Amino acid sequence: SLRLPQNPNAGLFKQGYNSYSNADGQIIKSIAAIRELHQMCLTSMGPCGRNKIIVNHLGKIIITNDAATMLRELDIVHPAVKVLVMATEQQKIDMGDGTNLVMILAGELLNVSEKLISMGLSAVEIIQGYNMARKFTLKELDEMVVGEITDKNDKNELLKMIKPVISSKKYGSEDILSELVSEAVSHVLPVAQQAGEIPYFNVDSIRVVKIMGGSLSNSTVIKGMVFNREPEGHVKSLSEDKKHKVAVFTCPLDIANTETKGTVLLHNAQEMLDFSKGEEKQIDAMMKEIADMGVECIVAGAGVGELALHYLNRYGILVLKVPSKFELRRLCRVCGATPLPRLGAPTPEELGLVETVKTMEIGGDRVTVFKQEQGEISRTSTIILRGATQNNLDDIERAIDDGVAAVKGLMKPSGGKLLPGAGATEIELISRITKYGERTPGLLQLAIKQFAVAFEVVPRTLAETAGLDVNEVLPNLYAAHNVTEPGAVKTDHLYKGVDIDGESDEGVKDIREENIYDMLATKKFAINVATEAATTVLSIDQIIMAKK
Amino acid sequence: SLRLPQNPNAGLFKQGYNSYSNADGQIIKSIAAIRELHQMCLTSMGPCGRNKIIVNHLGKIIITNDAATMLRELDIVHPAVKVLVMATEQQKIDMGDGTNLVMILAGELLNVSEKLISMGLSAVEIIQGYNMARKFTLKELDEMVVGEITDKNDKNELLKMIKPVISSKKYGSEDILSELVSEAVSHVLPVAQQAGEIPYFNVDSIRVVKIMGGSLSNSTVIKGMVFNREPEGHVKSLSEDKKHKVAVFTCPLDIANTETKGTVLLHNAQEMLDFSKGEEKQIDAMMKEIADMGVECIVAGAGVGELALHYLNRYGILVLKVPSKFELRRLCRVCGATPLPRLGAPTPEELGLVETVKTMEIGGDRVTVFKQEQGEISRTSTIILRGATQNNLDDIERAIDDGVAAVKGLMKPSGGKLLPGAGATEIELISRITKYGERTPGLLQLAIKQFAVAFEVVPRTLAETAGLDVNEVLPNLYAAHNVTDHLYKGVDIDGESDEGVKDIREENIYDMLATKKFAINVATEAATTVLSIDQIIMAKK
Amino acid sequence: SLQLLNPKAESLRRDAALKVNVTSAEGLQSVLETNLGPKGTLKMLVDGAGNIKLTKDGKVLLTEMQIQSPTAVLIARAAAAQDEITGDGTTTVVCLVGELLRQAHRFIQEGVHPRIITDGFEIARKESMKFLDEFKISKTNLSNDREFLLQVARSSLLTKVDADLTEVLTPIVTDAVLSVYDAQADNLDLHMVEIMQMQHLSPKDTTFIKGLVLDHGGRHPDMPTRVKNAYVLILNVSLEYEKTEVNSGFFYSSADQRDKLAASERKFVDAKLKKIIDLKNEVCGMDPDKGFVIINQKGIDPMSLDVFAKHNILALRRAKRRNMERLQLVTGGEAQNSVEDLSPQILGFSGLVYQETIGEEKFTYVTENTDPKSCTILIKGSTHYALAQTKDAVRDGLRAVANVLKDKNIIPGAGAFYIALSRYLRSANMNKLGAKGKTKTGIEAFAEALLVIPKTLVKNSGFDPLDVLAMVEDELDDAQDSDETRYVGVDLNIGDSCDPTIEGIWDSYRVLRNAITGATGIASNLLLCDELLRAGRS
Ligand SMILES: Nc1ncnc2c1ncn2[C@@H]1O[C@H](COP(=O)(O)OP(=O)(O)O)[C@@H](O)[C@H]1O
Ligand SMILES: Nc1ncnc2c1ncn2[C@@H]1O[C@H](COP(=O)(O)OP(=O)(O)O)[C@@H](O)[C@H]1O
Ligand SMILES: Nc1ncnc2c1ncn2[C@@H]1O[C@H](COP(=O)(O)OP(=O)(O)O)[C@@H](O)[C@H]1O
Ligand SMILES: [Mg+2]
Ligand SMILES: [Mg+2]
Ligand SMILES: [Mg+2]
Repeated sequence: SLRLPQNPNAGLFKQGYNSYSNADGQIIKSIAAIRELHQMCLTSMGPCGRNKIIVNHLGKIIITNDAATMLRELDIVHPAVKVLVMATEQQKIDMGDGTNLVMILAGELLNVSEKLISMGLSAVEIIQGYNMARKFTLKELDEMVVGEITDKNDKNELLKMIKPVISSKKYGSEDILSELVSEAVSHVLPVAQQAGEIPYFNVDSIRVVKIMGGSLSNSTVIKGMVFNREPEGHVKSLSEDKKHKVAVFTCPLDIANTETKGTVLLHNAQEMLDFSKGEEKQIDAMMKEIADMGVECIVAGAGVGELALHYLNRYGILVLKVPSKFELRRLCRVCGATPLPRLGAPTPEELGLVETVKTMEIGGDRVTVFKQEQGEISRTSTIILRGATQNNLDDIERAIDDGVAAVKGLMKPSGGKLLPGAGATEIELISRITKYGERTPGLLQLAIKQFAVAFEVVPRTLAETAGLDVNEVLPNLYAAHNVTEPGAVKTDHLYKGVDIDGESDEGVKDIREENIYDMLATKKFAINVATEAATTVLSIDQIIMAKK
Repeated sequence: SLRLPQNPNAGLFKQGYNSYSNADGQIIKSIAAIRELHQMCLTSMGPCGRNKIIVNHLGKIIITNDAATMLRELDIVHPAVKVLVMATEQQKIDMGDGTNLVMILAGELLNVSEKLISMGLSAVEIIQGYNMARKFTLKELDEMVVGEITDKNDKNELLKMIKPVISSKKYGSEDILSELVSEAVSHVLPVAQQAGEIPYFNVDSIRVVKIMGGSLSNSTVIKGMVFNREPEGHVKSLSEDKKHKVAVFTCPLDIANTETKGTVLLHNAQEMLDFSKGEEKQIDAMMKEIADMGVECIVAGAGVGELALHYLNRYGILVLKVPSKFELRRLCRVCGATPLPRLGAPTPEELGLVETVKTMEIGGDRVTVFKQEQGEISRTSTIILRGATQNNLDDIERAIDDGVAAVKGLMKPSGGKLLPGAGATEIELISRITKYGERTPGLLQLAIKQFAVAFEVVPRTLAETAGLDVNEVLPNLYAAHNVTDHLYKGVDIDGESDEGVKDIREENIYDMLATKKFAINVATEAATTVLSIDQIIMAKK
Repeated sequence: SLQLLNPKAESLRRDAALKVNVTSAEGLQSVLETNLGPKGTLKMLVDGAGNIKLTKDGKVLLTEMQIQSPTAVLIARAAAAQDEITGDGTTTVVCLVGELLRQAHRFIQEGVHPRIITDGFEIARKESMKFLDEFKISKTNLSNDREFLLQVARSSLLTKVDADLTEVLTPIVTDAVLSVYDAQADNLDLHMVEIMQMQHLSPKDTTFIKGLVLDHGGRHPDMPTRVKNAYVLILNVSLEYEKTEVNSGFFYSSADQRDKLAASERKFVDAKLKKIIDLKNEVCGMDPDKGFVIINQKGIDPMSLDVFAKHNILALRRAKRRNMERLQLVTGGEAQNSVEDLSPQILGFSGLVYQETIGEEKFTYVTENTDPKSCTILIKGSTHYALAQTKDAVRDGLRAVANVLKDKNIIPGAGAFYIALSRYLRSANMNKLGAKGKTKTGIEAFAEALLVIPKTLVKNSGFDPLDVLAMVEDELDDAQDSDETRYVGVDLNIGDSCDPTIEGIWDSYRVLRNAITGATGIASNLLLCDELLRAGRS
């Protein structure tokens, strides 16, 4: 009576092991645990979304509104939350787009599931309700698609793709951020129209260089790569033009050393007198063949000895240090060169072409300019990013990567397949699934009708973060979808969407004029990952933890 | 596999409770635990027994060979020992003799049961084996008594009763200690031609007053009582007054006051002058009637005021405090008076007679001597012990208390008779129990044969404490009973014990019949309880 | 969801608390099952103070040992209430509760809901009460035969001590009632017999006394110890004043009033003593062999002891409260408070009054009465636990012989009643069901759970309970077709059956009726409790 039996036969497992089952409201506590981190990403959704500050154990601060980036530094405890954390990371890797949608959609499916479980629906019937409704959802997305990108590169068409993607990440000015990204994409495209070749694109081609100081309006696009380096012998503006011939050596420049027990052997004083002048003639003979080929610049991958740097300054040859690997690998893609390990005379067919190499002060340090020109086009262009704070420079770099990942979506599928933006995609699916829930007899219609209710979070979040009442604005939007379709074709009511601030009362007319659209390839995997993320949580009847 | 399940019953009851049950322990295990205290009593048995020093938490040291006294001052955590401890306490309270026999006999009955349980004999049939063997033992003790005596009066008749008891305790003194008890019993018994109807006798008739210093041979017997007090007011008159009337007053001597708290209320100064002489003449009126009756001694248990002591000093009347009430009734039995709580005046029928009173120092401290010669005393006496150490005289007082306890056990029933000692009776009981098992076939024969084996510890303890071999003298003792003269064979303690046979009638060493009957019944029941407890339940601390 | 309310709150829900009720009851039963029967084990209770208590009854064991498990507390309070009214059945109820849970727990693992299990208990228990009326045998107590009371009283003592002490105590507990009876009024009280605790002789040497015995001895030596004819005067007033209600004091002007004010308090004492002395000589003066005895509930002035010593009057002080009612029934007198009204009619009578000195205390014995309406039992022992072990055996034997006079119907013992309920509860046909397949599950669990009593008796004897009960079912099958009514018992000697009526074993009506009803409620509430919660402010 004084002390409990304290769960007899609990010694079967260690004291750190705990058992949590769907019974005793733990499945409700798991859903309630999602709402703790769900509201964190709700205020970050949309162009008006609010960025968040997360301080790790090392002191590094990353300010971003991206749900996939924020969940990386956070330490997660509840097991089912890690299902939602790792679900948003896959969306950022695969499509590089729609990361905040997976976080919000998978969290709302569990919120509407709390009412489904309370009514007595078993975990098996709830899973079957979302799987049957998702298959109908993916089929309706292909029916509601409007327009296409058609040609790969265009000045105007790239403003209907990258611009609406970067509008949510560091909104700021529209045309300023869109022109910087759209310029670097046109350089890495092989073009070659009418040739019938298979298009190709690399997401790691475009590199963002973070340089503090200045302003965003002072940023520009550089066709070549930009590094922070100090030339050893001399700096040269290379105003003599006629371009240049450049060679890249992944191996360092120095006398070849034996990998085992390199040692100087001198038997008599006769060999010692010629040992000092012998090493000078070796580098002279090797570097003379390079200078005879007209090579004004040499890219090195490791430390170069001083004896080798002497003869390079004699013929006026620049010296570049390219540490590690990936930094040197993208240099040859600019000039179209093939590295070779030997120090001998390079092949003229493997030599690159760079017209000018400049060194100027940007952020207070000397940077080398690899920028290319109109002719002899180059690939893997870099974008100089100027900013006052380094925290803004980090997320804009990820904001540009979101626009670069959107270019990848123009390659694998048949086209761009633009979808109505401003939340009009998830709203139209509500009326279609509602009709689909009635067409299915049985008890499975409860999970299907509530599956469309979870799509109401997109219009409510965009309206709440915009400073508008969700009770006045949201029902007024259904008035366009409540009139269904008339006796005549050509219905433009599908372009209605949610507006930020301004005059409210729905607004922005038809979004076709606003030019903001969504990607179909992004919405395909965004719904599949978010559904499986909530399905995994609902499919687990018992959760076991260790040590805590 | 690192941690045990802890059992489900761990949550039941509490962690402080400990359990010892069948197959869980005990079962000749706990019997091996009492062997440590059993060996303690084996070395203290007999006249050659060894005394044991015990220091209580208070610091008082009690040196004695009595098992009932030793086990009383020892704090023992083992519960089943208390069954044997409380068994020895009954022997001291009722009979007062045989405490060492109860602890030794009951301890061996559990030792001989070690072989019985090892053979698969259940404890249910073991209890029935000792019960039927105990009934046959008590029935055979009557035919072995050659010491039936109808006297219980003459002093020489007590040499076969009191003296054998004193032979065991403080064996260094025989005729000195026996004369002190035998003379004290002769004083407390009334002188008459024939005294029947079992005259009353109690252990309060003989007392022991221990005085430090002096040899034990210098001790004597005093018919009165010896208390340590300070006389006041005058020196005694010796025999000049011859027999003097002694008045014992329960209430103190002073002007009678109410139980409630009073105070003096004086309205005028006329009563103040008479207040000084008022209290003087008020108490003097009650003290004057006492001197007219010839009362030379007044005993008031409570404190006597100085106003009452003033008058009694000039008339030559003795005053003695006697603070303790228990010793107050003892002085009344010396003179034969009636304690009077009232003051009044002494009546002739209620006053006693004391021959003489003197104040002397036996050991250097002044004590008052109540010794009365030629006078009539009823159930009162004392024994003054003289010794160099206090601890040695402690067991001597217990030896005297055990000597007078035999008189109480002899006088109260029809009689205690006598039994042959020095291992004579214990060997005869072996042949009786052994032959009794063969008369009735059954499974109880195993418990009957082992019941007679436990009787071998008493006769060999006398040989073991004498520095003798139990594999020679003891086996040769059974051959001496082969066949009156075969019932008198016993154990010999001496350098002449090599023959192993000494006649008991020479030294006249006898034991009481009623003592052995009461000792076996308690020892058998004590060993029966240990075997009848299947499960033990302990507690925290 | 409980920790959200309080951080320190703990609970076990559904089967988590269900395993506790089955385990805690089985663990408590496993300790007390070894005490069932005459061959049962003997427990030794040893506390921190060193007290030793030997008893086979579950009432003393559960009282001295505090139970930490909350589940076993319900069983302890149920066994305690069983000992209050019936004075017996502590071990029986404990063995039934733990068995009803284990038998029902086997069906719960099969998917049976505890609600329908509790239905099978109430339906089968009501059928057992109807069978209890037909199985019991009415007896005639107007003859007051000894042989019938000796066998019933012996059956209760065989479960306490061995057969040697049982045969001694059997006539004592049979004589425990005797002259206490009423034909019309039906009122029977066992609190009139007195339990004396003293160490004298041996525990097997105790005897029964036909009159009251008191623990107070003679305060004065001259008071005669033996009185042939004594008139008991009941005095509830205290002769010695302890205090005065109104605060007062004595103020004397002169020293001559000191002895006078002291004599002022002597008048009130002598005023109460004046009418007492006149009552003794009122009957007859100068009459030998006729004494006078006073038994007072309050204290008596030691100063007044000499007043009664001259008249040879025995006085007793500090009597118990329950002793006053017993003086009217034994001595035949009447309780009196003050001395203002006295008479020879209100004085009692005793044929023998004597006192014995045991140790340092003296006990008063009163016996030899004409028509005594009450008696006493002297319990003697050789040790401390001997007084507690014999007392628990007598008190449990008192309630056994009382139910015979309270209810003339006697039910045979030796597990004959539990075995008879087994075959009766197997098939209830269409009589009482209430549901299809729901009720029959609880009835089967209750029927097989009643067989634990005869099986536990055999386990304590060291035999096979399955082989003993096998021959019991074979005898009951041939007895139904032979047109002969037979009661088959369980013999623990040779491991065979027997007849409780021939062997002399019977059970009380109130013990078995309250055991089935009491154990059913405890086991039902534990099956209906799916959560064990602990909360509060420390
Ligand atoms: N100015 C705007 N007006 C209306 N809707 C907008 C506007 N800017 C963005 N949106 C909508 O807000 C949504 C935000 O998408 P988001 O979850 O931030 O994508 P990601 O997580 O890949 O950055 C977009 O789908 C877009 O349709
Ligand atoms: N001088 C002696 N010679 C031989 N035997 C003796 C002598 N003195 C004592 N004994 C024996 O030693 C035994 C001691 O027993 P004891 O412990 O006194 O018995 P109890 O416990 O009844 O007092 C006695 O039975 C006695 O026969
Ligand atoms: N000698 C015996 N033989 C067979 N059964 C007995 C015997 N004595 C008692 N019983 C059975 O044991 C049951 C319990 O008896 P008892 O031990 O006196 O009560 P409790 O178990 O409450 O202490 C009774 O119902 C009775 O049938
Ligand atoms: Mg976006
Ligand atoms: Mg002795
Ligand atoms: Mg009983």
